[PDB]
Amino acid sequence: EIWMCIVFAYIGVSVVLFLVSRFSPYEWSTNEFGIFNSLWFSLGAFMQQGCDISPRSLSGRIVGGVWWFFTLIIISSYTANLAAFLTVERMVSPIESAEDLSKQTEIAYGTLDSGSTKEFFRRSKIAVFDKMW
Amino acid sequence: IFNSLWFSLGAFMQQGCDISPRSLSGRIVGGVWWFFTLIIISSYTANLAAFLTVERMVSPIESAEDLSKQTEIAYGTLDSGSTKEFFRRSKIAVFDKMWTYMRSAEPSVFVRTTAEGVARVRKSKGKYAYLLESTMNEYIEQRKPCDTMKVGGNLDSKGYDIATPKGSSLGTPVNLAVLKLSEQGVLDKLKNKWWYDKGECTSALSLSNVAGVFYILVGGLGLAMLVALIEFCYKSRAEAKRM
Amino acid sequence: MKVGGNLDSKGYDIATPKGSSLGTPVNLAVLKLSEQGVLDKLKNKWWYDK
Amino acid sequence: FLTVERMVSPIESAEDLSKQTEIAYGTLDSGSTKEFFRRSKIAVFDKMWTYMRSAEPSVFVRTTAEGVARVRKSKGKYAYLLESTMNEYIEQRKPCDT
Amino acid sequence: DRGVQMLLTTVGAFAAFSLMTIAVGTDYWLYSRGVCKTEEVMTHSGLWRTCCLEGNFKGLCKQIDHFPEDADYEADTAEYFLRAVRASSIFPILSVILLFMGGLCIAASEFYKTRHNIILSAGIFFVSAGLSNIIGIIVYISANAGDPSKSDSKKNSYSYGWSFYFGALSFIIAEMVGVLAVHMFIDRHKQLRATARA
Repeated sequence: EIWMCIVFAYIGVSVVLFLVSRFSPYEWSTNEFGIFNSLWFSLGAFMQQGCDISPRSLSGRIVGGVWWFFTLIIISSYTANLAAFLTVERMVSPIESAEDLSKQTEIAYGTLDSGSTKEFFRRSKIAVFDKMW
Repeated sequence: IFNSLWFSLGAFMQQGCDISPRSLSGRIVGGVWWFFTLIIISSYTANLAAFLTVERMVSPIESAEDLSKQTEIAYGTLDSGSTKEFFRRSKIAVFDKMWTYMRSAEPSVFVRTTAEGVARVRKSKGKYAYLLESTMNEYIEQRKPCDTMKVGGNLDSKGYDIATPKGSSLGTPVNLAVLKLSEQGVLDKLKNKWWYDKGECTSALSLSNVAGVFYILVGGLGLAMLVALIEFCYKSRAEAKRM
Repeated sequence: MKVGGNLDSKGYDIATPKGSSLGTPVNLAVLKLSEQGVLDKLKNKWWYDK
Repeated sequence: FLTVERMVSPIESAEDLSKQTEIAYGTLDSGSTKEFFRRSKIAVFDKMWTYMRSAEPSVFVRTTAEGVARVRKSKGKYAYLLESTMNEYIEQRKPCDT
Repeated sequence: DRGVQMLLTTVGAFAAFSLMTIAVGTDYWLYSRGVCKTEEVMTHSGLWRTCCLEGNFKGLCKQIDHFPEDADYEADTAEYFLRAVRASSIFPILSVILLFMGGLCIAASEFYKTRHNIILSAGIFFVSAGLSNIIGIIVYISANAGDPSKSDSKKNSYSYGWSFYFGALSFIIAEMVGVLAVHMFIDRHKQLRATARA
């Protein structure tokens, strides 16, 4: 979800920057912020790779500033979470309950072909065992 | 004044600058601001990493020994009953050290009865634990407001039996009946009906952790658009009156 | 590894002949051992200690 | 890397040795050292004794000279339990690797 | 060309509006196991109600309760504000309204050829609609994180439906159309200046 919203925010920021940079005829162009150039600027800002051009208007500068703050927070969060993942090892069991085995199907499960466990599952009134059996 | 603020903001965000100071004093200001920004950004990243790592290493108590070693969360049994007698006479190296802890503890972890001892756990916001029968533990876990939970496995093994006077004609048939119910599964169904059928109750960063930065970004986009339209309208009204 | 709780309840008992003199004293012996935790210690020795 | 290195703590007491199992520890095969663990009931001491009695390969050592030699040959995966006075003397002996 | 640009803008605006309207109405927003008329079973959660899937009571569209006051808890004010914002679905609805206004502005632009400010208003409405759709998606996911069934992808493995992706596709088209609307506004003013030069 974070990656999807990052892509959406990138598209929205690029469009808003292009609009506020070139919509006004009284600014005609003094700047070089076309839609392609705006997308390039936003992509470079997100990857922290600088820019060949920078917005000069107040609105374009507000857009650039909020995008820069967003990028800083997001990149720092990615680095911090990757560090946390590489530091701490969390091995979890995909199955920890009887009902979980019934719900899924990737992991198989079986009992003795002749024994008490067979009769336990063959004759049972709990919902889970019948779904299992 | 406007361009200086833009340069300072770009320097703090560590993004590309269109211009750079050229005088000695301007370059001194830029250099000290750059050092401050580097230290602050690195500190933010390092503290966020520490937060996430420490949260990742946190493991809730599950078993008795986990509860025994840690001392932050208190625990205790009833003021009487077989719970204290089990711990007092226990020779297991885990359980005995728990008994010694409760005997010498202030305030007294022992409770008068189960009713407020469970409420003591409820009102202790997780800082106190209660030791009691597993069967009654599951019952309370399934009752409103559903705030208590059962962790780990049973410390010992006991059982509830059908009581019959010694030397009675109903002794053998009842014992056979009890096993028959258990074999057929009637006892399991009855336990389920009165406990659960009648009951009343990841690693990656989520969007909730960074929702505020998204809200700030969209609010800034809206504010910038509003400023742009205000400027355009002012320019148009100025030009219309002139013409 | 073992995951989750037990599906049902079962027990192991000491078998004795029907109507035998050892049926009663054995029953108290098992119950007395359980109270003092000898059975818990015996299980711990052969399962986790070893 | 740096956080894990900072979290690394070498064993410093009997309890720390008891909790972990990667580093094996042994005693003399016959002596007062072995008898101390057998007739012991303190939680730290007897917990090891279950390991020592049932261990494959056997951690017990016939002679003190072999026990110290095994400690050096094990590059730190084996520990030797012995009297403090002799332990301090060997620690001051060449090649000062214990 | 002016004609092909106008045709593309109109088609894209209509497509984005239709996609947003379908996404708001349809209930295939999220796949998650839940209880109908609060037995748990796989369900397709939407924006107002969730219907049971492959269950005993399959087809029962239980309304989504956005205020779980069972425990009579309030916590902080921000949580209540977020819950109220999600419950009204103010932002997807606002995106739909803005898309409709942009479409009507585009339609009225043909009638009033000399008024170029209408096309700019349409572009602004389209961009604002995209922004509102982004806000709605963020709020939806954040409120979904509150309940375990819509969270914990490790075990629950919730899946987003086509209705949610219809809104995601609606945002992209609206932003694409907003670029075209601003481009046509720029072309119109450039042509006006070019004519005045002669």
